Amino acid sequence: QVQLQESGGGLVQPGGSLRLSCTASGIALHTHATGWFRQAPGKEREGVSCISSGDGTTYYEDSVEGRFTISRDNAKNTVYLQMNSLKLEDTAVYYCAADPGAVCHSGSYYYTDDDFYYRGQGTQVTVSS
Amino acid sequence: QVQLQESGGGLVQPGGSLRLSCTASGIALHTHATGWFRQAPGKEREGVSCISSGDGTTYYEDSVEGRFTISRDNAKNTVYLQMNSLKLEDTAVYYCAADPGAVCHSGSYYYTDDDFYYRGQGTQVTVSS
Amino acid sequence: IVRFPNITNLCPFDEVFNATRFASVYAWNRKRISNCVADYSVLYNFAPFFAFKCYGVSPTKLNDLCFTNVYADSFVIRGNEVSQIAPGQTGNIADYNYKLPDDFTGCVIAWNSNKLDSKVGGNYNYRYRLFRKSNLKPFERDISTEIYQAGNKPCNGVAGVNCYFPLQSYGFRPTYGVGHQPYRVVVLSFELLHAPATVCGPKK
Amino acid sequence: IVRFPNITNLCPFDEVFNATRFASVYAWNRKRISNCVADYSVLYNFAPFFAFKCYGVSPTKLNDLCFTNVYADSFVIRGNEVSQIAPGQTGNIADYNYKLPDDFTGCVIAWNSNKLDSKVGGNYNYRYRLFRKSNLKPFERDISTEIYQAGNKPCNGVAGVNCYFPLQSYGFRPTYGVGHQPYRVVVLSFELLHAPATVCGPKK
Repeated sequence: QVQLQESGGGLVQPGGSLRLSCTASGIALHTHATGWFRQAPGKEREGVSCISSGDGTTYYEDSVEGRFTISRDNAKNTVYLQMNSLKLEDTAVYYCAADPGAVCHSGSYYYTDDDFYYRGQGTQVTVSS
Repeated sequence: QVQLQESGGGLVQPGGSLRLSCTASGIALHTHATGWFRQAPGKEREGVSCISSGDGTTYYEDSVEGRFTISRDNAKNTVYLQMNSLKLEDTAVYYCAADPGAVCHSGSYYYTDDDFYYRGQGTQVTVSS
Repeated sequence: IVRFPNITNLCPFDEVFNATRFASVYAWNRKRISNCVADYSVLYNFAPFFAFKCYGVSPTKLNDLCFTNVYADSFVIRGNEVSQIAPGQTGNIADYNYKLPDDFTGCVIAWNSNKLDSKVGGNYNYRYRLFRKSNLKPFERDISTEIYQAGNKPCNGVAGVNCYFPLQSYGFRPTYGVGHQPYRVVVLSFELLHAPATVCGPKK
Repeated sequence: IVRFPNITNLCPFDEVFNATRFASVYAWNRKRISNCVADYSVLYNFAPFFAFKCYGVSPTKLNDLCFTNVYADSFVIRGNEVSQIAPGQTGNIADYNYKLPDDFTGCVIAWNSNKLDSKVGGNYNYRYRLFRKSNLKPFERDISTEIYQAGNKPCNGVAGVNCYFPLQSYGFRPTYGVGHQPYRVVVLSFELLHAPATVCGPKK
């Protein structure tokens, strides 16, 4: 019975910023590796970011470098996605996921192949108007 | 000390098209956020448009939307208000102004609040038959 | 450990974190905290901190390891620019205003300051540097305000088109979005065990 | 003259090294080997072993010596945690899962098993324990699965923040690097000349 619960999202105007939060009930962070994926309407899901288990090497995708940041606080057992300078084609739904081990980029592997064991319900962000 | 200069106006008919030019000398656009305001006789001033930062995220108001198109070129540093298919009540004087930061609806603030820095001198327009 | 439990000079953290007004990014003030005992407990009971981040030293073990010549510097930036105050990053602030060394040990602190460094109608005082010729070496302060030539036409000291001032002010208003309030940032910097230690603190 | 007693069979060393599946580290299997002849030559013709390190005996001399109460236990770990299976070592496995005594007389055998104990999409049948109240004394098996309380808030009601499940699974995927691929480990322990012998090997 491990749930991952998300908070954030809403109606943000381009040039704005949010902070998405993913909280783990059963499992603990700094032992798992959590990441963010996103789904657009009519499109397939793609990765956004990854943090590893110990300390944390932060891995970002080719669309969101320099704009987004990922940060993990182990006191409240939360992981945080600070999104900055949102353009119009960022309208999507965001999922947080967790997988045991230092899973993202170990050997000839990378986290864009979505096979994470824990998932979430998702929150909707909307950058328009 | 920093001066911003307008050009345009004249004797036009309904349905005419002209290209207002606000030229900035001291400060640069695509980092400041410019917009246009007008003052009809016997009325209170209101905005016409607002370009934010460098991306370009055009705003229009309800009384003016559907007829004006705002544009900016970064080589000559002169924001352009392309006017199309006007009516007879658009007789006023147009002022351009630029305020640092992405001022066009950066949250709970809308640029109708005219505490707006670098006010210009303006150009008079007449539309009549 | 005689008159009081020693503890004479308490280190001047209180005037640095709590001050009447901070300086801009291009003119960041800098302190020379030395010759005292460093109580790394008073910073926690200050504010609900927005960022508490550092490498090479862990937040619970600053008490039981010690060093000398700790440096503290302060400025205020935009909310969407806090991520650039870190080693190896790039941006406007991280390249033109304030640069950290790649091998940096020291703790960076940020908290929101809408209610103090913002006002109705714009607080047109806090500025930042926007153009320059080249990049910046780590830990440098540049003050000089001269014209910048961006085009092929050479511009003189008279302000004109294609030549611009390097300084623009954050227009701070209380009704902005989250990434656009002021965030006061203080950065600590210190070396680990390569010199005669001067500041160590009471205990662990 | 040399005299050794009558013994029939040849020890189940092929049975413990060649098996369908091993056991997790938190519940390592243990087998008692007795009343057989221990010819340690079926070990060499098995695999190109990643590590064959013996403590207290030298790897060529185990045929022409003998002993009592030889013990065989097996489990599966990853690449970088092989060095933790040693006396006087610390780590996640060594302190919480499998602890060896400082004065250890035996051999440690490990080899790669990426082709067998890994599958596409992750193999989640090999677990290891993260949390206990204290450390682990040597040769203790801890199978109990109860919620560990990490915070000050007493989490009686199970599955909440700061009350964690004690078991985490290894994520084994075939395309990993060598440091995270599974490794089958078999550790032999025996006692040298303080008790009557029960297993000896080559008779003459």
